[PDB]
Amino acid sequence: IRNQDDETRLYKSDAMSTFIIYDNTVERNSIAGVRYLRTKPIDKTDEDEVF
Amino acid sequence: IRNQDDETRLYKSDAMSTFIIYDNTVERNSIAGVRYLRTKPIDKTDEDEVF
Amino acid sequence: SNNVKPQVFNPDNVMMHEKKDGTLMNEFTTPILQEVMENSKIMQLGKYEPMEGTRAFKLGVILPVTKEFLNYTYSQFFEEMKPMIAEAFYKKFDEAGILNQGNNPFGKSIAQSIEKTNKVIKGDFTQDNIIDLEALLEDDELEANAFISKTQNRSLLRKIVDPETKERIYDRNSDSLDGLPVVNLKSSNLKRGELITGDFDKLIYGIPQLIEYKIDETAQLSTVKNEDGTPVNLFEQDMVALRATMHVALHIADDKAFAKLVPA
Amino acid sequence: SKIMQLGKYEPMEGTEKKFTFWADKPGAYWVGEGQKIETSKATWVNATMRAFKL
Amino acid sequence: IEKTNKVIKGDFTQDNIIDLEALLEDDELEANAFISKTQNRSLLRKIVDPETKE
Amino acid sequence: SNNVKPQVFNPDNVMMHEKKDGTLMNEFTTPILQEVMEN
Amino acid sequence: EKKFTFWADKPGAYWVGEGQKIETSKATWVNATM
Repeated sequence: IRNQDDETRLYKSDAMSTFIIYDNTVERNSIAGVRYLRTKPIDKTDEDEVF
Repeated sequence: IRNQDDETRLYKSDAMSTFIIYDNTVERNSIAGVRYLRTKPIDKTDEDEVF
Repeated sequence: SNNVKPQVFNPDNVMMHEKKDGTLMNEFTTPILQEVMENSKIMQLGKYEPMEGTRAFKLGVILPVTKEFLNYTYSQFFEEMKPMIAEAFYKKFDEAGILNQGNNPFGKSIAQSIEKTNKVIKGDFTQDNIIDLEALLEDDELEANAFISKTQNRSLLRKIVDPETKERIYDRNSDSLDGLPVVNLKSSNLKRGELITGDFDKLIYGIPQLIEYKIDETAQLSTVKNEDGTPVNLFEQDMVALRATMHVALHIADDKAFAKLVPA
Repeated sequence: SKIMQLGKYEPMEGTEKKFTFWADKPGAYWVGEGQKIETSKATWVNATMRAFKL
Repeated sequence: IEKTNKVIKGDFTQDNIIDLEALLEDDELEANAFISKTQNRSLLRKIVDPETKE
Repeated sequence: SNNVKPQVFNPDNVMMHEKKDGTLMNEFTTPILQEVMEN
Repeated sequence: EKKFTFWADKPGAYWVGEGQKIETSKATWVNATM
């Protein structure tokens, strides 16, 4: 990602929360990637499943 | 295959979905090759076994 | 206990691996959704109101499950049931707000608003009755925003054509009548020949608390009696229960913004 | 075959097939502050089909 | 059909054909296709709406 | 039941948000402690 | 106008024998205005 401080930064993405959807052709270009993350606070086992 | 961007590309073809039909003569020239794949939705078990 | 017939509960709401006849659901295939999941109509039509705290009223329910059922018959049960609960809450809240059924605590409803203002049209579905229904709103400077209908009457709507333009007033593909969107209520209370409309921006709702889910393996369910009448104890009768709760709030800003068409 | 034209196919390995569907969905209760939350219940139903030989 | 008695009596007409399709949504189902005998497209070919004249 | 008013308890030890007359305890001004806690 | 809320009851406490039931208690607050 091109950061706010205007620098090219590289960060690892956890496997349990990232995946890629590929083009169906034999070339399998990557069409789109998704990251989905559970926000949770610490005090409560915050009962709703917002991602 | 000659790619759309006009480049010669090489891709491995999956052994469980490819075969070749050879000429019957002792030379066994390859007459024709076939590839067949199971397009599917993921939201359910396959509806019609379509290839 | 030494009863070899499965535990009879009262009410019989507990999910069980073993049927009353002794059949065991081993190797049980997971069910499939024969119908699409329903969505809250008043949350769809009405205007959301940012609300902190609280009028509002608590909805909730508890589902008890036998531990054997959770282990052998259907492990993912609680994870696949949560939408089915949320559906039930949406239907309860819709049935209260729209139809005044299901013991609606708010003292407010569209049905009461219309019964108060007497904004009702007696008649069969005709282009002139659809126009009169809409004019009942435009009389008070309010313009209809949508229609609420029993899906079983599309057979009636397809029979109406504009005798001037000589074309169908009801677009069966868009499911829109006279250009306004029609939402369908699956509830049994809205009869075949009844149609409702209004400026739903005048119908305001709020949600002080989105659904909490707490799963538990240790509480007592005082409301479920064993066969002998003792309360079910989850830890001790080797059992689990899922609790769901939600708070919802309803206000009708202008009770004249709603009108109803009904068979003569 | 007009049945193969109009109907839905189903992959079937054995001579018999089992279907299971939801039937009942839980209710919901308004409860007063601190009132006991009444339970509710889910339900399913089963169906089956078998093959014949031409 | 025999167990439900879901049968309409009468001639091929826009009236009866609409009623026939409506008989399905009376159970919250929508018709998806028709099965007919090619001999009768003669009858289907000669029915027209008197209002929209289509 | 579908009963929609607050549970009366005995003894009255339970704290509640809804007074049984229908008054609802929003906006609540948090009490301030006047005394100092004793050893 | 000014408004105050003060604590008006300390919650009690009990001597509970081993495995005896612990009893409950409540605090309360009082409103004042000027």
